[PDB]
Amino acid sequence: EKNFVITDPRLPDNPIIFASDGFLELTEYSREEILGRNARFLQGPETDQATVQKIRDAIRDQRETTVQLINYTKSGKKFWNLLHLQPVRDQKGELQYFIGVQLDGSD
Ligand SMILES: Cc1cc2nc3c(=O)[nH]c(=O)nc-3n(C[C@H](O)[C@H](O)[C@H](O)COP(=O)(O)O)c2cc1C
Repeated sequence: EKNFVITDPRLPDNPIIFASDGFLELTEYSREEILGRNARFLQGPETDQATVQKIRDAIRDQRETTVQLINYTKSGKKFWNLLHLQPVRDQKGELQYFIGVQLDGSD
């Protein structure tokens, strides 16, 4: 899809190591602003904490998940993020990355 990030869970706090141009357009950030940061900076006042906890659980267990949650652009504008997370493993079965795809959400 057009909007995604790749994170490296083998580095402290699972930082974004790549952000697609679509993601940067969606969120209003630049590469320099967000590479090396955990994606949680997108959350804000109206983000449902139970949903965030369930994302944490999915990441802990390194499984695919799809959730919808409120995120914020750099200028503070809310959007509904239909987030799909996909673990990426090497040939030996070891986790290498997560891919997170931001789709158009609702509600
Ligand atoms: C590849 C990937 C992409 C993510 N994308 C988003 C995102 O777009 N929006 C968001 O609110 N959280 C996103 N997250 C989730 C946060 O990085 C974090 O896992 C979540 O806030 C739960 O962890 P925490 O309780 O430490 O914050 C993403 C996580 C991964 C691994």
